[PDB]
Amino acid sequence: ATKAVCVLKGDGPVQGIINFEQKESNGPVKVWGSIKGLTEGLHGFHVHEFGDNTAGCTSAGPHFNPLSRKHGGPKDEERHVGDLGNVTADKDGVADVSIEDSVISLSGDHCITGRTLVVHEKADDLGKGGNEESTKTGNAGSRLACGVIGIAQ
Amino acid sequence: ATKAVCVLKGDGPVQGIINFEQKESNGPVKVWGSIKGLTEGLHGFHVHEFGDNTAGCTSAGPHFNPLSRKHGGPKDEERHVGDLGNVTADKDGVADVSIEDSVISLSGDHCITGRTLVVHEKADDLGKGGNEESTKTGNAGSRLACGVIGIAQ
Ligand SMILES: CNC[C@H](O)c1ccc(O)c(O)c1
Ligand SMILES: CNC[C@H](O)c1ccc(O)c(O)c1
Ligand SMILES: [Cu+2]
Ligand SMILES: [Cu+2]
Ligand SMILES: [Zn+2]
Ligand SMILES: [Zn+2]
Repeated sequence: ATKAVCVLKGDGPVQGIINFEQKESNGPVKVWGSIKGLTEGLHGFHVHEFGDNTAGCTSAGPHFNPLSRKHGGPKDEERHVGDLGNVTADKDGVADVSIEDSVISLSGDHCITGRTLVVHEKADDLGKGGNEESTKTGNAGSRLACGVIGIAQ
Repeated sequence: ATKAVCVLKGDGPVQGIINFEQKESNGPVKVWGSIKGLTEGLHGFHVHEFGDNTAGCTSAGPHFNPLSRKHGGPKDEERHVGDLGNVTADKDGVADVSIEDSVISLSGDHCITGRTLVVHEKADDLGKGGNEESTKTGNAGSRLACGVIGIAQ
């Protein structure tokens, strides 16, 4: 298996730890961990193109989109590679993350390692919001915490 | 051609920002930037194996060493891929980083993206210190600041 990891931090209360594991080359990737400091409800959760945190999470650029598709949800055919949908925080402000995804990878052109994982202010509408921005960002709003995805032991 | 970036964080603050550029995949990598908050003198400067900062800089593991060599300086044949020598801080606590290196890469087996850059407490003796630990770490001591090396625009 191949593994990766991301420590999420920002300017406010949101912080988290996310692990990635890919059992076989080009296979599905398990994504799991925890994020705290969130408002209760859905928060957009995406891999953004650049692993650049120079000026904070803004430096990461748009959703990782090597195939030049429109924004969608993780279970849509029309999605960005980085479109991992939403995480859900409960009234503890904690999102317990447990995802399996078949489009991200830890190698090749779909590789997310060296890019930035971001948790957003608002829900991602998965491209179903009916304004222009829905099919670009999902209307998920600002970036609360982020980190560069790194190679893990 | 290809670019990467690393935000170093670390108490002091020891903080920095380091840029990487490789004009072609078969070619040297320019490494430049600034680190502040340092004590005057040499500080070991290495790429470590893992881009894991789960528990801080310790989680990054040993120097990146894909070829199973002993520790050295960047000019040596016998070196780790991650061996970038020392940065040298003045009384003002600032090290100006300007390195060109032909062993690290931003693509291929020696790719450093997704791994951790670390600035250390003490000087790296470049493998010439005479104890055993010179041949593993250069006796550069603890990890003052680190960050995961990410893909840049
Ligand atoms: C921590 N164990 C992860 C598990 O081996 C696993 C589950 C689903 C996957 O798609 C995968 O690649 C790996
Ligand atoms: C980028 N993700 C590829 C996916 O996990 C995948 C693996 C094998 C296949 O045959 C396939 O059609 C898709
Ligand atoms: Cu996002
Ligand atoms: Cu080091
Ligand atoms: Zn998207
Ligand atoms: Zn070394």
